[PDB]
Amino acid sequence: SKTILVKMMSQAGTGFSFNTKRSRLREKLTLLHYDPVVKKKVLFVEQKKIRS
Amino acid sequence: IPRPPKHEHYPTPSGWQPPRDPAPSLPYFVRRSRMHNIPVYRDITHGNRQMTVIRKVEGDIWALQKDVEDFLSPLLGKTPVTQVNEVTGTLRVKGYFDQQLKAWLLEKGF
Amino acid sequence: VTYFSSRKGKRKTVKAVIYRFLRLHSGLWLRRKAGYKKKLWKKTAARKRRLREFVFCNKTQSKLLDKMTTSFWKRRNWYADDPYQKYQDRTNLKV
Amino acid sequence: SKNLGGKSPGKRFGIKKMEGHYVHAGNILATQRHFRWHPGAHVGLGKNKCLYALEEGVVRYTKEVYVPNPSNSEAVDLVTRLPQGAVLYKTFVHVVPAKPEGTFKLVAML
Amino acid sequence: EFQSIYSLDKLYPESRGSDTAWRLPDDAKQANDIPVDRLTISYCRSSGKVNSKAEVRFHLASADWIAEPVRLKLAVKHKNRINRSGELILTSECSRYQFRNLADCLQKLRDMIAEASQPAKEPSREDAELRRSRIENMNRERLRKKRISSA
Amino acid sequence: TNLDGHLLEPDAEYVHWLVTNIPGNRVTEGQETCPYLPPFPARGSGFHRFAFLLFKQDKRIDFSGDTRPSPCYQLAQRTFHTFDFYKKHQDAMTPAGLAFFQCRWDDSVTRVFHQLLDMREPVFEFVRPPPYHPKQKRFPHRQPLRYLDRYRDSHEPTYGIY
Amino acid sequence: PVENEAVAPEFTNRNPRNLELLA
Amino acid sequence: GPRALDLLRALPRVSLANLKPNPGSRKPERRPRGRRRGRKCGRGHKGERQRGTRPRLGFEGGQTPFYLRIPKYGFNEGHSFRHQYQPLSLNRLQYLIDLGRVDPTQPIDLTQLVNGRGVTIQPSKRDYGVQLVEEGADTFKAKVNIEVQMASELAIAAIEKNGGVVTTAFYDPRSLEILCKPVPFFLRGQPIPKRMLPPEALVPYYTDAKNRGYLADPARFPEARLELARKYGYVLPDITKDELFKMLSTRKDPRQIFFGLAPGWVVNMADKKILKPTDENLLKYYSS
RNA sequence: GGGGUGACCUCGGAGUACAAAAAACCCUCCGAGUGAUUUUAAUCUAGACAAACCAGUCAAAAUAACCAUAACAUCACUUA
RNA sequence: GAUAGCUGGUUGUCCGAGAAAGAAUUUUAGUUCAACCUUAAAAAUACCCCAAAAACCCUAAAUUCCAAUGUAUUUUUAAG
Ligand SMILES: [Mg+2]
Ligand SMILES: [Mg+2]
Ligand SMILES: [Mg+2]
Ligand SMILES: [Mg+2]
Ligand SMILES: [Mg+2]
Ligand SMILES: [Mg+2]
Ligand SMILES: [Mg+2]
Ligand SMILES: [Mg+2]
Ligand SMILES: [Mg+2]
Ligand SMILES: [Mg+2]
Ligand SMILES: [Mg+2]
Ligand SMILES: [Mg+2]
Ligand SMILES: [Mg+2]
Ligand SMILES: [Mg+2]
Ligand SMILES: [Mg+2]
Ligand SMILES: [Mg+2]
Ligand SMILES: [Mg+2]
Ligand SMILES: [Mg+2]
Ligand SMILES: [Mg+2]
Ligand SMILES: [Mg+2]
Repeated sequence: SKTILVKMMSQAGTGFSFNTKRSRLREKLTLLHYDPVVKKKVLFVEQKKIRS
Repeated sequence: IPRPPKHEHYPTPSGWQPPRDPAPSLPYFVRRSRMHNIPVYRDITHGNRQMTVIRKVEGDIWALQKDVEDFLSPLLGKTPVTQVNEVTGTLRVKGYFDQQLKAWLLEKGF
Repeated sequence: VTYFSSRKGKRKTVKAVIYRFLRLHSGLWLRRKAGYKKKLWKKTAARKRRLREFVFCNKTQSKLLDKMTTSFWKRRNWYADDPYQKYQDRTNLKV
Repeated sequence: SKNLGGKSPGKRFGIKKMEGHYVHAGNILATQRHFRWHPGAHVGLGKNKCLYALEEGVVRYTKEVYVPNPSNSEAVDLVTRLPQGAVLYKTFVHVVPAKPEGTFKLVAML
Repeated sequence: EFQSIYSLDKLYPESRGSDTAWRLPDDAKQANDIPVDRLTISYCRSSGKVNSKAEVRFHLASADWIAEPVRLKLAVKHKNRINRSGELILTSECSRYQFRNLADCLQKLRDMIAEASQPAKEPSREDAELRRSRIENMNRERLRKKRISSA
Repeated sequence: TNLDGHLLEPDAEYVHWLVTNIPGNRVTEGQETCPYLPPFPARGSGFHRFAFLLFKQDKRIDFSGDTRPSPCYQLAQRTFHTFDFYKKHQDAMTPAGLAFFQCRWDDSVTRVFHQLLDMREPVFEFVRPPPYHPKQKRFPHRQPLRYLDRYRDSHEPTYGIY
Repeated sequence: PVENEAVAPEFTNRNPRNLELLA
Repeated sequence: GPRALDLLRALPRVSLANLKPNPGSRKPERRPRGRRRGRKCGRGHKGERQRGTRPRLGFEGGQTPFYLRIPKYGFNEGHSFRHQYQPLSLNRLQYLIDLGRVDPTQPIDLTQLVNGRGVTIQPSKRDYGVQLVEEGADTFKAKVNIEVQMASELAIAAIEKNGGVVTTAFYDPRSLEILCKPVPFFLRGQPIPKRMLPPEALVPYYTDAKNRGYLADPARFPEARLELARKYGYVLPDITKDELFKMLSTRKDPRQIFFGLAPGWVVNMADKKILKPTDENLLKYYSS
């Protein structure tokens, strides 16, 4: 059960990405994170994959 | 170094003040510096030893030492520690008393 | 450290210390925390803030850096809009 | 040979401030692996079971009754399994504040 | 007497005389607000923190450089800083320079004058500090609601 | 009696309305020793306590020492000590009624201070003790850069000789 | 000066409910 | 007074045979000789320390050193290209004027300050002139025509309140050396060069009226002066009605270094002469 | 407990090390080099633990968004 | 005048104080920090320390922190 490291960018337009661990057998990750640029609860979608 | 101009009111806005015209009757004279300032400096040694140096003294330096101890005793409640370099004409008080000694010498007219 | 150079006979300085350190005029040395850019996804926000925070050096490391630097780096610098100009001096140090 | 990994330093888990020590706000009173000392008045609880002072005062150590949280299932079960005369007691650490909250100073007599 | 291509006269031909930078354009500002000559300014240098408190006193009722509704709004809102002799008093202690302290007092006076001169003021109040007072007023009127004639 | 509000003495209290020798329930018929004075709590120090104490007595108590004048606007004369008052009148008086309330500053206390008391309104403030900082070290090991700001006297650049 | 103008800047409020009401 | 001179009468002649330094001025050197200071002579037993082969300073015995484990960060990055400005407090300026080192009756410049020993400019250390601070703005009572490179709003206001003139000019390193030490430049044998313009990083500072830039529009100076006066609560004095208005309003050409001199002149100080160029190309190059 | 062969090299828990802390052996035993789930868990700053240094740990107040009453992510001996 | 963490040697007198090892390290034949110690300088508390206080199944010698008291020592600063 190997994990994956994915970088997710904000959807509020401002450039803000954060990396998180995810399961390989899972679909594209989409969460609700906190963006300090707009200071709001913003939807974050999986953009890139960094580490296995 | 140009001599200081004569002003209509003393002390000057920068706090400077010339000596009195006649010399006081004290058995010692604290000669002004080459920049017409009072030769009362502060010194630091070993990073924690703070002293105050009175330089350019001509005359009975022991009388000046006695006057300095009598002036600094009521401020500290005890006789301050002093060193008298007679061959140099220098007083060295243990502590930072530069501003107070400058004001005292100004009141004494030096 | 080259205590006596071969061309001028002067004392040289190591460039690593000037590349990764900052000397305030009061004698203190400022540095960055080691590892503040490595594996930020694995660390807690508090640990990340601790790593991002600047830090000072102790007396032995400060004396070592003073020995490794020349007198050109221990001068008084009056920079235009210097952030550390307020920290260049020391106040209320009752030693 | 067969036994490996037994080398590990001590975590310095102990009591920092004893009874009677005048502490300040934020001072860690005691660190622990398991709950040995429980926080009382003006004593916070870190996520590592460490105890720090929330006010500036004198540290005290008392033996006091233990009423657990009604959500902590293990503790509630132990409580309901205790006999009719049993009362759980624990060692609590408190900080008795010495400085007052503030004073009323006259700022302007208009 | 020397001149060059980058001289001020050749750079800005609109102003060529040497006295154009030293004029007093009184026509630009004819309102003449804050007549500092009519204000009582005092300085108290407290050292030992070192700070120079600046105190600006002026009679509000005798202040004729402001309109009557503005003066009434000042006397209503800022009555907490009005002396019993009618002298409105402002105080500054931020900076160690009496220049900056006086500037702060004058800016406070400007803000007060503007707030009392603009008619679009809605008088907005906070909530974190006002909810307690609101609940206390409600709980005291719950007892005050007794209706019995007396006196 | 006003328990909090005496500016000079902490252990003393103020009088606001003292009326003795009440026949039965008719309070207006009894002679008022101290005329009524409105509450005047300071602006800063708020929430003073004002207590109405009702004592039942046996004899017709007469006293010339506790009497107040008709204006009675002097704070030195309006200084009470209920302990000494009850020690003086302990033979006949016995407390039977009590009603106390809280009172803070409002827009009428300035009027009471200026017109009645002939004073300037004193304004107080709830100040807090200064924050504690350890003894400043020569070489603060591994401390943030803001360590030097905790011991700064003023946030103003000071050029010594320059 | 005015005999009533004595202030004693250290004002002591012995009311145990004072700070509780002031929050 | 000096009783030592009277004491010297009874003492014998002072010669080279009786001369002693001050007690404590000469700590005697000690050599590895004898029972105490011999026998390994303060070096210790075997190893690297007695044989003089211990490693360098930053070395810690193979462990990754402290001066190499800390990550590189920009602290002195580009330090040799940061413009430096020696601070001059209004307190120090008033001290100089009151002691007579500089005269308020003449336009005060960097040359006058270095002559009065008020500031020391090291142009080889990337110093770009003198900046004005306001440490003594409360007790400043001098009316001077000051010429600095940078100034603070408070210092400018404190000077205007007395009724002076503040101006921020620019000097590239060569012109700064020439302005600080003019006599060593006049003894060099070279014509006075032109004053280079400030770079793009400093152009918005010197073309601004709030900073009293020497390249700023002189039409916006009274407006900025009135704004400063109405902000700091002081009446702006009528500067044009002063008896020294010419000295207060005297200016330097943005290509000019000294007062009265011109780019291209050779000052022959031996014969007290000023050689001026007459060639058309020389004049065009020196006036461009 | 000479080297060679064999074994080990970093981190955590228990005993040695009985009650503040620390404490070694090629001493006796367990383990780790991660999984699962959603509450996706911020900025700034007093004061402290621990420590040769590098590193590791807590944390009051103040700030933006959610109940207008919590936010220390939880569990797997949680310590690694 | 290669280089040696390795061996050997290292030249007058007297006086003062005076050190047996915790951590890293191709490191355990060596170095660099810490803890001790030397030389100066600033200070004020320093050891001894009765109560009281320091965990839960059983647990000894005794420890930690503290008044008083008996002494004068201790902590920081600069060189090491
Ligand atoms: Mg010196
Ligand atoms: Mg173990
Ligand atoms: Mg170990
Ligand atoms: Mg030697
Ligand atoms: Mg030698
Ligand atoms: Mg020897
Ligand atoms: Mg021998
Ligand atoms: Mg040996
Ligand atoms: Mg050896
Ligand atoms: Mg040997
Ligand atoms: Mg290695
Ligand atoms: Mg310089
Ligand atoms: Mg063997
Ligand atoms: Mg093998
Ligand atoms: Mg510790
Ligand atoms: Mg909080
Ligand atoms: Mg050799
Ligand atoms: Mg070796
Ligand atoms: Mg005991
Ligand atoms: Mg003790």
